[PDB]
Amino acid sequence: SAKDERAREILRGFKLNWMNLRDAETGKILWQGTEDLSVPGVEHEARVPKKILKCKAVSRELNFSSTEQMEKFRLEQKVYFKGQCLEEWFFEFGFVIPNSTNTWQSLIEAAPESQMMPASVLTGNVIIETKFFDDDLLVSTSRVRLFYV
Ligand code: NI
Repeated sequence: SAKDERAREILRGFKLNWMNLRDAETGKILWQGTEDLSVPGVEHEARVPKKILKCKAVSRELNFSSTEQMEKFRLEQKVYFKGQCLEEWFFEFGFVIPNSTNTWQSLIEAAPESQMMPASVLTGNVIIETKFFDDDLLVSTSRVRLFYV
C-alpha cells in the first residue's frame, strides 16, 4: 500500500458526530450542529447566530469517531471572504486511539478586525476550509459556507 491509501483508510472510518460553539465569556451555547461537516468533495452550509461575530472567544467542541489510529490528528482552518483568506487557524488533538469517540475542545479567539465586520456582508460570503491531517498526511479537505442569521 501507500500514504494515499492510508489517508483514505482513516477518512473511510472517520465521522464528525456533533459540534457546538459556546460564548467562552459565559459558557452559553451559541450554535449546535449534528451534520458530519468533515464529508469532503461537496460544499456544506452552517447557519450561525450573528452574535458569534461579537464574541472575543468561542469554545468549540468537535465530537468525532475514528476506526483508525492517528499519531497526531490536527486541523488547519482557513476562513475565506470573497476569495481572500482573512484568518488561518491551526489546532492539534494528537494521538487518536483506534475505534474511539472523542470530544476535541478548542478556544477560538477571532481577529478583532473580524468582530466588527457586518453580519449582512459576511453572511453567505464566508467559506471555512478545514484540512484534516495525521501529522503531515492530508486525510480530507472540507468546505462549509457560513450564514450569520
Ligand atoms: Ni505498498
